[PDB]
Amino acid sequence: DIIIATKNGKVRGMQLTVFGGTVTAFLGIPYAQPPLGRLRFKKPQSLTKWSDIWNATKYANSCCQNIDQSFPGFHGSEMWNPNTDLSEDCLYLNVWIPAPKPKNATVLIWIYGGGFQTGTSSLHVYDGKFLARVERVIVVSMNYRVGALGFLALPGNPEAPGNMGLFDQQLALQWVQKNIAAFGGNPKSVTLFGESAGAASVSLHLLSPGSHSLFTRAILQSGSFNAPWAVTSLYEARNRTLNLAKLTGCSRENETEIIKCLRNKDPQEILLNEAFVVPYGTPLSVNFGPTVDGDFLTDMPDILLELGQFKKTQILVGVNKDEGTAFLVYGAPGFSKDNNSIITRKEFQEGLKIFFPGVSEFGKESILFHYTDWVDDQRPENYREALGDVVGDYNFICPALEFTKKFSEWGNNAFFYYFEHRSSKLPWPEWMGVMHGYEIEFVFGLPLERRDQYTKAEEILSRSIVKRWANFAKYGNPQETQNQSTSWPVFKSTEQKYLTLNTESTRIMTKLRAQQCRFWTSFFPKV
Ligand SMILES: *[C@@H]1O[C@H](CO[C@@H]2O[C@@H](C)[C@@H](O)[C@@H](O)[C@@H]2O)[C@@H](O[C@@H]2O[C@H](CO)[C@@H](O)[C@H](O)[C@H]2NC(C)=O)[C@H](O)[C@H]1NC(C)=O
Ligand SMILES: *[C@@H]1O[C@H](CO[C@@H]2O[C@@H](C)[C@@H](O)[C@@H](O)[C@@H]2O)[C@@H](O[C@@H]2O[C@H](CO)[C@@H](O)[C@H](O)[C@H]2NC(C)=O)[C@H](O)[C@H]1NC(C)=O
Ligand SMILES: COc1cccc(CN(CCCc2ccccc2F)C2CCC2)c1OCc1ccccc1
Ligand SMILES: *[C@@H]1O[C@H](CO[C@@H]2O[C@@H](C)[C@@H](O)[C@@H](O)[C@@H]2O)[C@@H](O)[C@H](O)[C@H]1NC(C)=O
Ligand SMILES: *[C@@H]1O[C@H](CO[C@@H]2O[C@@H](C)[C@@H](O)[C@@H](O)[C@@H]2O)[C@@H](O)[C@H](O)[C@H]1NC(C)=O
Ligand SMILES: CC(=O)N[C@H]1[C@H]([C@H](O)[C@H](O)CO)O[C@@](O)(C(=O)O)C[C@@H]1O
Ligand SMILES: *[C@@H]1O[C@H](CO)[C@@H](O)[C@H](O)[C@H]1NC(C)=O
Ligand SMILES: *[C@@H]1O[C@H](CO)[C@@H](O)[C@H](O)[C@H]1NC(C)=O
Repeated sequence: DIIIATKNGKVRGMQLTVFGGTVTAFLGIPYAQPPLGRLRFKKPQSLTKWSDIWNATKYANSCCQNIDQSFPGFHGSEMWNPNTDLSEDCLYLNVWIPAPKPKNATVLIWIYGGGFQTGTSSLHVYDGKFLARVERVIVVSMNYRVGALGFLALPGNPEAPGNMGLFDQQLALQWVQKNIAAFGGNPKSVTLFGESAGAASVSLHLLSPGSHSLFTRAILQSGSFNAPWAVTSLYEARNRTLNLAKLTGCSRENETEIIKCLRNKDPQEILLNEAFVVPYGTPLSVNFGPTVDGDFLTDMPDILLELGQFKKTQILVGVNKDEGTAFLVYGAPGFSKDNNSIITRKEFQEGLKIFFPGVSEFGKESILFHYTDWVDDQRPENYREALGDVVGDYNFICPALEFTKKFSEWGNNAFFYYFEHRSSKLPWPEWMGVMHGYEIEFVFGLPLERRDQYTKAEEILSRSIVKRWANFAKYGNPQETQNQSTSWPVFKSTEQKYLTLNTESTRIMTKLRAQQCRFWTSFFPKV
């Protein structure tokens, strides 16, 4: 039996048999007052001490959220749906500590993505037992509130100040600071890592002064705050807060009387109306996301980044080869996971209207023009691949490259990767390629389990990625120093060197998607 005394009381874990060893898992430790009742929409409140032994032996409730419903019974979509009951009582975290209990272990804190509307730490691909077993790090992940319940914004109003889900994360990082030494972990050596909105959350913790002393280093997988979906304007946030209020009959003049009204609505009512607070949505709609609240985020983050206002430390950033393809079957015409999705010029143009709804005819033409200079006009995948690249380059790749360029210009080591391996078990079809979110299982070492239908080649890539991630967390340097590996050069804004991750040859290349990103990062913001 392993009992750990934390600052709020004792917690009991379990023993896990991993790779002929043992990992101690503490699943579902609370880290805040359940944000229920008058606490809904408010910042997370301090948890009151308990005197019992808190049994932390199962994942806790996931936070209320809308479920991906487009492919019932399809593991490709349903692996991302919550695998514990939804509840507003969901401010819990998990700890995986090596066995034997470490002395001063570097800590890895995972922050899941999910477009700031969905996600949960209990997902199978976020299982930290492998990292704990194989690299003797401690892995922490936390649930944080999502959708309006986590990011409804009434700027200045403590009743709905905005960024609650980010403050959830922050309280969790605080919990690691105050308590992770008791589990054998080193609070002076904490690496946040996160994917998609998780990565955008990580990048915002780099900007938020209240976070600067709660972690050491940062890893950003397929996401950053400067991505177009990542920050809700203080303008849009009001229109959306109001539209939600109208949709639920909660419109008041006294803005607080609106919040108190929205507090008597049942979670399902708020979830049903979240989709309609925007008039024109897209598969990447983040209806309720981070805002410039003046608290967690003191100014608009493009300005903070541009003017060097962030935690000076090492960052590891990267993206996948086909980030965009996943979103094409959530709305784009002529697309389907169940055929090869050969689309016409006309289907591609209509696809731009789906993904850039409030964008001028000229802007849509400008996207078409830049992405339809075919190396072969008679290639029938041209338009299908072009739309995938359009969504991936605008929504993930080019913002992440720009974030890395800007961050590195203040003299910190940056490392950029380009993950181009299609999981051999990937349930989506091949035309979808190296999809958004499918590096995560390699980062977490799932292919290390040989009974899991991965190739030996995939086991080797995971083992190397895991080492590279762990050396980054422990030492700020994402090298594999023993098995004659390709050295991962720092990302400088001049040469812009990045490392390709794949089962074949790991190579050093320069200036990812250069032509494409100039369009998105310089031209397109003007339209
Ligand atoms: C700001 O919000 C208004 C209102 O949104 C409408 O009402 C909500 C409850 C919800 O059901 C939305 O889907 C509605 O659209 C937006 O005004 C609407 O705009 C659309 C087309 O742009 C139009 O068809 C509706 O009739 C309009 N409704 C009203 C009441 O004006 C407005 O577009 C939003 N602003 C921005 C910049 O998106
Ligand atoms: C690829 O499939 C899409 C999706 O349509 C559905 O999935 C197919 C596998 C099949 O079961 C269809 O019967 C389904 O409707 C096809 O898109 C549809 O195409 C028809 C005719 O062109 C059109 O009337 C519908 O509006 C389209 N629906 C959507 C959502 O796009 C597409 O034609 C298929 N393409 C190829 C190359 O196979
Ligand atoms: C930038 O991010 C997102 C922003 C907004 C909304 C979503 C979720 N989107 C479905 C996800 C499609 C998808 C992507 C990658 C892998 C598998 C997938 F099915 C909405 C449209 C209807 C539901 C965003 O994606 C969040 C996410 C991150 C990782 C893994 C899955 C989803
Ligand atoms: C907490 O757990 C205590 C210990 O029992 C443990 O849990 C069960 C499910 C088995 O896994 C067993 O082998 C473990 O030793 C319980 O005795 C206690 O009642 C529990 N307390 C609460 C509040 O749930
Ligand atoms: C644990 O180690 C502390 C020093 O931490 C070191 O510096 C940071 C930047 C990390 O990268 C980490 O890997 C290093 O070990 C000591 O100050 C502390 O006293 C030590 N305590 C115990 C109990 O080992
Ligand atoms: C959402 C929620 O509150 N779930 C609770 C579950 C289920 O309600 C029951 O298994 C019946 O479904 O029961 C517990 O007692 C348990 O089994 O540990 C506590 C847990 O929090
Ligand atoms: C709104 O109502 C609350 C109810 O307690 C009150 O405290 C607050 O002062 C009111 N503000 C305005 C501007 O009416
Ligand atoms: C390096 O090679 C050894 C065998 O010589 C293997 O056991 C180990 O897992 C490899 N490590 C990495 C990080 O690939």
